[PDB]
Amino acid sequence: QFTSMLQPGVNKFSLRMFGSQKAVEKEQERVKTAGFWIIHPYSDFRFYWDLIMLIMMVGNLVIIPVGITFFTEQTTTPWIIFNVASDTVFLLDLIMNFRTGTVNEDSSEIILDPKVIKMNYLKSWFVVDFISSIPVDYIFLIVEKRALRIVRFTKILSLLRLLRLSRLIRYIHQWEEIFHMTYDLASAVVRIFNLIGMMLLLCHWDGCLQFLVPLLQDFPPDCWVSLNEMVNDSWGKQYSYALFKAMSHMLCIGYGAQAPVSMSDLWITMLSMIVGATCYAMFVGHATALIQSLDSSRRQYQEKYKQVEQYMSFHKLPADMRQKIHDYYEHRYQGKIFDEENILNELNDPLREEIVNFNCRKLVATMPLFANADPNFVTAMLSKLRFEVFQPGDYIIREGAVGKKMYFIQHGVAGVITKSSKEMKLTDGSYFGEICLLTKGRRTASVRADTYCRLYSLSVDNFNEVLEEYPMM
Amino acid sequence: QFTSMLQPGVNKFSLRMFGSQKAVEKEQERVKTAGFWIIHPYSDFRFYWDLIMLIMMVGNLVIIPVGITFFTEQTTTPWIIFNVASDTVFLLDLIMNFRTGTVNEDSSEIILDPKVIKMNYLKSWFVVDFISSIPVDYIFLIVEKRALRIVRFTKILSLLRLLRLSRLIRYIHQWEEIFHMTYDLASAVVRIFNLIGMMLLLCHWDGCLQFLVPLLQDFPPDCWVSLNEMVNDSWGKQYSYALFKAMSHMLCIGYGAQAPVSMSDLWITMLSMIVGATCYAMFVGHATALIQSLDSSRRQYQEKYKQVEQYMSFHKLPADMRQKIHDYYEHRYQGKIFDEENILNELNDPLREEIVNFNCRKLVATMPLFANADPNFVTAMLSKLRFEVFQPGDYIIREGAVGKKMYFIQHGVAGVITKSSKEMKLTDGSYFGEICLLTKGRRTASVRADTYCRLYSLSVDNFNEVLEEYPMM
Amino acid sequence: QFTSMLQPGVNKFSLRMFGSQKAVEKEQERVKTAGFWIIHPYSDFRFYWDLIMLIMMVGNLVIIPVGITFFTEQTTTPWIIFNVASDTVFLLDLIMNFRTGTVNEDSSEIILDPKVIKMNYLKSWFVVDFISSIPVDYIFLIVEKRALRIVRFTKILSLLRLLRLSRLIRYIHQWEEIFHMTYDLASAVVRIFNLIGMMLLLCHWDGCLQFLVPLLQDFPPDCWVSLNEMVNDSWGKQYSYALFKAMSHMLCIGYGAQAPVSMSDLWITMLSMIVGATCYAMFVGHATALIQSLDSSRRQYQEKYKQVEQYMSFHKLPADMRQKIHDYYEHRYQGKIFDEENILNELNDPLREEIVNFNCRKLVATMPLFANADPNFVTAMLSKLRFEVFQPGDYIIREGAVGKKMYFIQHGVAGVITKSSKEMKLTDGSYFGEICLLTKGRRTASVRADTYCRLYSLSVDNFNEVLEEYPMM
Amino acid sequence: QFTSMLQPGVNKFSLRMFGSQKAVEKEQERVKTAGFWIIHPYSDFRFYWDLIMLIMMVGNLVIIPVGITFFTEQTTTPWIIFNVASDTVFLLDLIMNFRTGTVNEDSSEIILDPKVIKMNYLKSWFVVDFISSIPVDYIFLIVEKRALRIVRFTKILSLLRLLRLSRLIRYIHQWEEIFHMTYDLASAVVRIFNLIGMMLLLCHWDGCLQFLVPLLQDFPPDCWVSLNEMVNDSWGKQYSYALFKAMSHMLCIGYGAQAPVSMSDLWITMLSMIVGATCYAMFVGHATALIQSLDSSRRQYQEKYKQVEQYMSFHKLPADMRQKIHDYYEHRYQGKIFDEENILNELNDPLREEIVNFNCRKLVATMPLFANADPNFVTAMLSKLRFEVFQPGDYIIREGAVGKKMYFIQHGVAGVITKSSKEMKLTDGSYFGEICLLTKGRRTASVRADTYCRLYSLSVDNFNEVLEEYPMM
Ligand SMILES: COc1cc2c(cc1OC)CC(=O)N(CCCN(C)C[C@H]1Cc3cc(OC)c(OC)cc31)CC2
Ligand SMILES: CC(C)CCC[C@@H](C)[C@H]1CC[C@H]2[C@@H]3CC=C4C[C@@H](O)CC[C@]4(C)[C@H]3CC[C@]12C
Ligand SMILES: CC(C)CCC[C@@H](C)[C@H]1CC[C@H]2[C@@H]3CC=C4C[C@@H](O)CC[C@]4(C)[C@H]3CC[C@]12C
Ligand SMILES: CC(C)CCC[C@@H](C)[C@H]1CC[C@H]2[C@@H]3CC=C4C[C@@H](O)CC[C@]4(C)[C@H]3CC[C@]12C
Ligand SMILES: CC(C)CCC[C@@H](C)[C@H]1CC[C@H]2[C@@H]3CC=C4C[C@@H](O)CC[C@]4(C)[C@H]3CC[C@]12C
Repeated sequence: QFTSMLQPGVNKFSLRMFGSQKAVEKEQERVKTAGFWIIHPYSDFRFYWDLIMLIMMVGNLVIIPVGITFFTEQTTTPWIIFNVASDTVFLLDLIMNFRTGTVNEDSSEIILDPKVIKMNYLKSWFVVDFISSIPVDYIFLIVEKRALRIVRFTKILSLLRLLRLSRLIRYIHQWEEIFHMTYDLASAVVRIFNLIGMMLLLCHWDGCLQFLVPLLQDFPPDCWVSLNEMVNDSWGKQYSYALFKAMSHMLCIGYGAQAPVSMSDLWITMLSMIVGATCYAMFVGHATALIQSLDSSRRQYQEKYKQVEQYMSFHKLPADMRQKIHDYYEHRYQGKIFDEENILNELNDPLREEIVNFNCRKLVATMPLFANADPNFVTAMLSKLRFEVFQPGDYIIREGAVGKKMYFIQHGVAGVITKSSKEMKLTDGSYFGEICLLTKGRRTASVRADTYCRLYSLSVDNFNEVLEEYPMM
Repeated sequence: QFTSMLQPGVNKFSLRMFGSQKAVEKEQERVKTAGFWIIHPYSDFRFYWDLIMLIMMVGNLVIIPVGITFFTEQTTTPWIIFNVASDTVFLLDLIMNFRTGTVNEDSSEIILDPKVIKMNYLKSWFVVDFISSIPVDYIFLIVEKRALRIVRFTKILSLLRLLRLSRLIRYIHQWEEIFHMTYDLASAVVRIFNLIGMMLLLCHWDGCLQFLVPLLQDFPPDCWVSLNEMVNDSWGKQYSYALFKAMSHMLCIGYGAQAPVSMSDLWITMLSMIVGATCYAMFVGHATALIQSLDSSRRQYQEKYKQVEQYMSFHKLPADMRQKIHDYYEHRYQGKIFDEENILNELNDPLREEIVNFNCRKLVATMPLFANADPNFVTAMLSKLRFEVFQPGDYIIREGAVGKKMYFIQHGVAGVITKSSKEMKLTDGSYFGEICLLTKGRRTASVRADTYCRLYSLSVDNFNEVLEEYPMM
Repeated sequence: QFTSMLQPGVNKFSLRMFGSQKAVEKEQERVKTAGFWIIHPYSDFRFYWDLIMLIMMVGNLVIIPVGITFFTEQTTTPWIIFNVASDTVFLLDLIMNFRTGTVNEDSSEIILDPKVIKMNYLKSWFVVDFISSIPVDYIFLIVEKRALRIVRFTKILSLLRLLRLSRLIRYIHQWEEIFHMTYDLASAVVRIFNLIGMMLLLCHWDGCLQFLVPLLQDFPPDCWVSLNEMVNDSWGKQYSYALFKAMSHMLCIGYGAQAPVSMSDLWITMLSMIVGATCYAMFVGHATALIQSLDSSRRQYQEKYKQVEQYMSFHKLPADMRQKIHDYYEHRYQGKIFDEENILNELNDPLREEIVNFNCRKLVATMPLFANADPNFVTAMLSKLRFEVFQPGDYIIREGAVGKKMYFIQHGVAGVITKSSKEMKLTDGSYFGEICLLTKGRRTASVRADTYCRLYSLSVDNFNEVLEEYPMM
Repeated sequence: QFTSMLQPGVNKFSLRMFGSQKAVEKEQERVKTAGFWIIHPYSDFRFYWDLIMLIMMVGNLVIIPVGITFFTEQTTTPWIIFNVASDTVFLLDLIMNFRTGTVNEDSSEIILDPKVIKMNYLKSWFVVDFISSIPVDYIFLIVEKRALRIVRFTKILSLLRLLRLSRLIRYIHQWEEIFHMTYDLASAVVRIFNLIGMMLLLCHWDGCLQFLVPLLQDFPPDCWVSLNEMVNDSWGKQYSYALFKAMSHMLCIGYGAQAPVSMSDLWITMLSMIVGATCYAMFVGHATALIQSLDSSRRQYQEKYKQVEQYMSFHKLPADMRQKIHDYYEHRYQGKIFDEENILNELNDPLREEIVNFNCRKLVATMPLFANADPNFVTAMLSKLRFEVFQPGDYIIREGAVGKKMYFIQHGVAGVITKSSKEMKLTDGSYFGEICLLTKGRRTASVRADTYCRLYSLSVDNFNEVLEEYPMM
């Protein structure tokens, strides 16, 4: 199964990235050119290793800053097992990254193990990854073995293990893009969550820095730790007030107790103020983009109607006409912005036929002429039907006018006013204007909408074009 | 009338959601399939019950947090009548929700009482609604009947009645969507008001939490209540300073008196800081969307002219030509962005005829050829007329050029320069270029705009097409 | 001249609102129907009275709050002359508003003095305007003439003169709309300035309220004035610290000295915090809209190229082809988003001819065939020319291919590779492909761009269409 | 080389601004009309002088405010060499600006030395530039030579050298526009960086002002310097706390130590609060524009699909059909918004042919009819091919239907269901519907997609049109 895990298995993502099985099976074979040493970027092992690393790299980036800053002994047996075990998992990841193909913009997944992948990692992120993976602090401690300066350096050297933020950022970005293909995550929701994670991590690290700079200076008499008398407090009361102090600078509220007296404090407060304000300005920006994208369809309709109001304003249309047009837009588009012609053009011939049959088949089927027609012909006619809304009192057809189009009534109560009978109120499902299909003369009756009336109009020219394609009918 | 209230009555919303009466009367009959136990989501009873619940659920969500936090006795007769009466109204609502059809995306309103509605509520919000409706606090008090721990639990158990926020949020969203169909509320104004309501409610609850966590700990010596000496103050001075403290953290101003000394305070301040900053970031985001949507039409014109400036920049047009084009855009579009062809195409044949007659009928009626024509023919010609603005000094028609279009003058003072008379200044309402309609030769006079001149041009080809449809004229 | 001032004079705004002189002179006559009692909303008297009122209403809204709050005696002779003189100017304005026509959306300017204007003001803003104009404080003082309560009421009654904010807001909105027609003020710059004015005015009034509520309570012992010992300080040190306190709550910085001890202070601080945060959220929103509209043209190009990158990504085009396409877009559109077809269609026939002659006349004039042609024919051909950019190495024409288009070279160095001579490098202004105009055969030479090459192509079909219109040439 | 440096050399910017070499060489000659006294705005000397000035003007605008405010003696030999040397470089720049051509909107680069450039600088920025370049402070000191008032004026007079901000702003804007042509810098990234530079500079200057106003008043007893006892502290502890105080007002956090007691402090704090809040509101605005422009392509796709959802909602399509359409959009556009017709129309004939050959040549080449065709004919057919995605189960071709289009299969497994054989599963690269090219009859087999199936369809009409152009084939 080792070859199977290292190879991109047939999944919804694979079949949507590479075209189809025969394409996925071609890529699986391309990996089999190198042996036991090539992992595909989309491989499930890369998926499983990346899910193991991301849990480990959030835990390390939350436990490691607290362990150096708020605990005096980091050479104790539990902290050496934790830092060696994490460093081993991270060092394996560096070896695996040398043998994992890299997705490439405008190309395939670089896969040649000797130079395509090994010489791209070395020229790119190998150093940041080497410094984070290696236990520099333990190497210095072993080489060096006046101890208090040694303990102060080890604490600074063990924060080179926070460069794993490079891998957490890179791995999250790689798998978020794979998930965007696999699912349709809203871009704004994915982006705001990456910042909320980055803001929480930076607030944790700023809280730790606010106690590390005072700790690495032996708690100077003007440091907040000494001034608030929290040098001897428990790690919880030291961490909670350091996070409180760092969150307060970030959301820019105020301070822990008082304004910074010392120069290490005045500068570490200013770094946490600049980091905090930039993160909040970005959160207000990400929040604005999420809020704009939630109401995009309703905002786009309002921008469409406002332009209709500007047309009416330019032509100075009377207020009565301006309300007839507002009532038409409310009852024609129903608050919905869509382009039927563009949306229908994008759809394939089978999906267009299904949408047209659901919308128009019932009404056309009732008409006697289309009842006995071949389903192929009816489907051609159904495409021709155009949707038209007539407001109350409007004359859909006027007596004595040339008849260029017949109407199928989807909804609304119309009324056929004539000279002989003068009383015929057609309702939902009824058809009018039928005679105007092969006579090419003049309409004998006038139909007036008596309520809004949503109708489907087939123009005599369009009927002829579909009729030309099917000669018998 | 019980059947009538439970059934969706013929209203502007019903006739705009379901197509028309015969459709509304069909739905009213669909409800009559189940008896006395089915309420339509659009029913007026659902409207009236939801208006009763929303007033009750704002009152309960404002009175209930204050009653538990700032008043020691909640077993007094007035607070038991208030909490039993509200719990009865809320419990009825749970029974009614089991028998109310649920609007469904992509479908009808689920209406079958036995499983379509009952088994969807149980699998969805029944629990949150059961916990909020039941008086858990009173059930615990009755079962349990060392009392101080009992009073502290009852206070936490009586805040499970704040889960009614689920119903206030769901009911407000259901009826705001019904109102959006019933009226055209701006999406941004509706969304900002839902946040201002949610921000005010969260600020009220954070103020109460800031006194409840200290109260449930017997006012510990480091709590703000004890430090500011407000343990024995009136409920007004305790509530006002707790709201002041919670609003200050939310708008991120500062603190009530000093930075939090205790760990319950440092953590409850940090929760109110994170809740407050996220609510304000969302208010700055909702404010940006309201401000962008108020000036959408003016912003869209500026983006249209900026593109004209970019065309002029690419072609490096001289500054004099760039000002002639700016003056044309000011006097043609008048600061208004609209697409006449798209806006006219959307309108039905009667509304298009009305807009065209108001804009063009007066001018065409003056012309002698169109004066005696059948109103049907004139309406066809009026559609052909195209609107054209000629700047001062422009030559609308040049002598000796082939004549392909005649001009009707809506506004502006033109002037007919010829060789014989050489002085004829036509003004508003005048027509020129008329001879170029059936001669198909060359123009004998040159007309120069002497002011901006808004004219309507009928091309000889368009005159022929309308003339082809009406043979006699 | 009294009739002339009350009548809308022929100005750039009048001639752009009403169509032209004969339309403006028609409106001037419509005003002359009522006598000495009708002022047109666009009248210059309305302009001059509104410029007098706006200076007076900013001065009153800045001097009047300070005079009541920071000065004990407002019955002194200088403050009675100032408040009577301002009240007289404001009372005249109420009389004039009864006789000024009101611009109406979807209509003309309501002008009938007896009911169209008088009964619309009474039903609209007469009350707010009556309360602001009348000296209620002086009427109460005269009627009432235990004095300390009288002085406290008069101070509250004299703040009903701050309702003139209604007129400043209405007059600024009326004249900003008139200026938008008169000039093209950016909407965002006009809107941000209205808020900066409203924010400065609300900050001034919040500063005064922070000292008025303590003053109207005889400086209670817990008020900030008494706690900071500023009861007996000069009006400058009392106003400056009250503005500092109100600006600090508004920009949400902190407090003047300490968090509010009293309940009048805790509530007046909370009102100034909610007013301040809403104004700042709106300033961040107006700033976002100004910043987005400054770079609209550059942002729109980036959105256009990003879509080209998405087309290339979907088709998985090789990285080399992706760079050829990026270089084409840089050298064809030059970072400019414009639609030549839409921008040209909007322009009138004279402006289109001028832009086409400047862009193309020099190059076409050099060609021998078009040199002797009638300027009418050349102008028709110049419209047909299409702009095309060929990248270095591209083959503009290939030997042996059917010739459907000739090329005029605007810029770039091409090269004619043939079999006989095989060396001819054409440069700026040169024409190639000329033989392919009346032969309808095959090209004998292949022209390869040797640098980018911006050329104008005239298709043989387009040459024939212009040639069809002019038979002799 | 002096003439060469002053002349616009042939560079990527020059060849993209002026059309090509022959155009650049024409401009180089236009400069040679004036002698040794005309520098082109795009000249490399202007580039090199502007890069020298910008380093010098950032250094002066950072060192000069600190030198006046935090150092008592500015007449010392090192500060006189620094201020004379910088003033000499700045005075040369004023002389050079008199002889450098100015880029002009809508025109060429003003180049005539006597009046085009000299009389435009004098009427524009000569004064601000003269006041900044001249050492006013030293001129006053020499003329004047009771000394403490002289030292206080000199400190105010030496801040007229901060008007060089005019040149830093103008030079940065000129060279950022030149770089935008030279490279495609994102507008949002360039604009946010100009603000981060302006915010850092204003925060530096506000920190210095907070100590200069107290210094110029002899450290009054209520000034923060005296109250925090920092009058005698080192320049580092005075500057660091003044910057801390000014950054705190700007990001609106709080204060250095306490709220301002004196009136110089209450007003200098209010100026730094208004300057700081306006800069942060602009940073939140620039951050919103950068964040919106990073995800423009993904946001635009979501707005396109939301409109498809609104079309489906208006027609009330069943939920099953709504999921077939969502799956089509995911597998047709693949999350990418692009307009193939618009993107292809913009590209030149060679780039369109290359994109079409890469996308379609392999599949068409396999077909036997197109295998022996002339490459010219195949390229014409390849343009006709249209891309179509058929979902699983869809019938691409139905037996007995008239055949109007043949299909080339790019990806997916189809299946040819017939009556005779009834089993033929075509895969990637296969072609079906071929017989429907010259028969004009009815299809004998029905092909059903058995997986998504991305195919290229050539319509019989389009095949005929390309076949009409090439008669032999
Ligand atoms: C961060 O601040 C700096 C910014 C910059 C540079 C240095 C900086 O450090 C002070 C480098 C530089 O000069 N260029 C880039 C050098 C690359 N070349 C290709 C562009 C430059 C060289 C040249 C020459 C030109 O004359 C034709 C010209 O057109 C005006 C433009 C240019 C501008 C950016
Ligand atoms: C809800 C719909 C619109 C889909 C949106 C998907 C969202 C909710 C998902 C997709 C990927 C997710 C992210 C994946 C990984 C991380 C990194 C971690 O350190 C913090 C959480 C964070 C940032 C997740 C937050 C939630 C997330 C952004
Ligand atoms: C003014 C025009 C554009 C129409 C806009 C309608 C606005 C003003 C209306 C429509 C529905 C209304 C909301 C309905 C119910 C609630 C919940 C309540 O707890 C707070 C107020 C709030 C949130 C209302 C605020 C105002 C509101 C949003
Ligand atoms: C600079 C270009 C884009 C044109 C923009 C015009 C701007 C600068 C002008 C037009 C009208 C002006 C406003 C007119 C009247 C007032 C009310 C006053 O109490 C404060 C200033 C304020 C709000 C002005 C600010 C500047 C303003 C908004
Ligand atoms: C990264 C891609 C998108 C290109 C963007 C270019 C950006 C990073 C470059 C282009 C020009 C640059 C600016 C040029 C000059 C200055 C003035 C200086 O006082 C502060 C930095 C600042 C403001 C630079 C910041 C970075 C900058 C804005």
